[PDB]
Amino acid sequence: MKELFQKIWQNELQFLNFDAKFQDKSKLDTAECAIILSVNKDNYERYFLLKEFQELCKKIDLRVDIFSMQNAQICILNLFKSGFISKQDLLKALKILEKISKNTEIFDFILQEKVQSIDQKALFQNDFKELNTINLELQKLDENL
Amino acid sequence: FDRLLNQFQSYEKHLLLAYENFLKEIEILNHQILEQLKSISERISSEIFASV
Amino acid sequence: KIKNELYKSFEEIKMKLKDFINILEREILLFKAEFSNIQKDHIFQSDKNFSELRAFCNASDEYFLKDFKELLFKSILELDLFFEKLNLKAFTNYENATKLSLAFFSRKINESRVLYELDYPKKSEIYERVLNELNVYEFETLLINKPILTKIAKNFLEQSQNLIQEKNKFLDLKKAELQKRRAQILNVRESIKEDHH
Amino acid sequence: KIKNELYKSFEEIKMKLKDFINILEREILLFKAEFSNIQKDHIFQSDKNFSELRAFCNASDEYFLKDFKELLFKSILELDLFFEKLNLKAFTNYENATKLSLAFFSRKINESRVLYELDYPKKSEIYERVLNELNVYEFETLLINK
Repeated sequence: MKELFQKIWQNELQFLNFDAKFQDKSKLDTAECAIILSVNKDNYERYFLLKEFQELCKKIDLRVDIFSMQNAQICILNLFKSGFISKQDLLKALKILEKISKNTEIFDFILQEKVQSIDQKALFQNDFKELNTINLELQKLDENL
Repeated sequence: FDRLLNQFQSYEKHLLLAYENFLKEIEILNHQILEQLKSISERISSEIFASV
Repeated sequence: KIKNELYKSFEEIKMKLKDFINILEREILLFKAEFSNIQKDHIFQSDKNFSELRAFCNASDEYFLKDFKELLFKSILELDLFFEKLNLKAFTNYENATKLSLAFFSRKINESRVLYELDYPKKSEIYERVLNELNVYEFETLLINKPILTKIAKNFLEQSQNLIQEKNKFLDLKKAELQKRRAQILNVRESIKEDHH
Repeated sequence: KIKNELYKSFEEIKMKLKDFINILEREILLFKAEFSNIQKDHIFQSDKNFSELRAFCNASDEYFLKDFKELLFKSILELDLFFEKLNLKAFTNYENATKLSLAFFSRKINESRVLYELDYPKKSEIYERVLNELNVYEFETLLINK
């Protein structure tokens, strides 16, 4: 997807590592992801000057520099592939944001992309039985608890 | 700046690690080249002998 | 086929050195990419400080990378020259070695013949002579006694370590600069916190 | 002496290329030195603009100089390889060329001799043979044709 980032960061594209080194995966929700993706090189100065956008990035633990924005976009897209958090609803959010940012490129890339294994309810059962095991271990070691 | 320094030291350590295998391979290549030379010389000596 | 094998081996060694340089390069360029654009968060954070940091990390290619590249290029040059020497004295001049040793043995044979008083070639002698013609004493010295490839590699490692040390000192300069400011701030803080005196 | 002369000539060519690179380098580095530190004059000038200029001109080594140096190094490598070829095929193998052509003419002389039955080297032939041994067709091609 280096061609995509070349398309959306025409000259300001930086030397960056295309992988989601995301450490939380829940750092930001889908609307926030769509906003971060809509920081195309033509809106980036306005976004960085917007107080609300600065608040948002401080909430997400971002800077307002070019490099961190692009790195966050990389991580968002790789989560969109691998951990597969977004749906067509992320595309919904980008269409909503098109009021400001006519970001057709990332829109199409998210549309036309082999998504991934989905795996939802198996993961739900796995996490729930993890929590059950933790509850049992807590019960092992007090009667009121 | 500390991060940059640590990255440099990490690169140094990686070089030190890899040079074990790298130097052993280079030694092996030295010996290979020598023995290829000697094999060529053996062939040429055999064929010089043939035409006596 | 032997010559092509050795050529591929030389290319492999060159590729390994190049890969080392590429590793370091990618790390350094990621550093530049991050800190050429780092911006201050909230006021009172000395805009000039951040600007200077950005400029420095921007030129960090010059600062940290090109010397390594030059060292790599020098090593590649030396490797290529050594391979050329091996090619042109041994793996191309085998025909000439054959002709020289063959004619020498012929002349020796005829010298033996011209003793018409009844008063001839061993294979070991032929092997030794062809070995000498193929320059295998010289290449024995360069491959075993004074290994050329090994010396090149060790030079690369030692010079890269020296370069890393130089870079470390250079960065310690920046850290001392920061230490100055830090000490000033701590002086002010201790003055404020010990004014109940 | 001939070999040393040619070596010095090769070094001279390399030095000329290096001097070209040095010219360009000195100009570029002076540009960097001036404009890595240019500071704004008046209240209404864009401090950020000047900061970005300073960073850009600071990286101007990367931007404008290193490619030229790489090209120079490649050229130097090619020159050195060519000189080594000339050395190892011609200006060191003159002894071997002598031995080869000498033994060849000796064997031809003896071949002429063994035609008994009441049935030798000309200088032009010897010159041509020694010329071929010194690879002077190859080096004529590399020095004049190509």
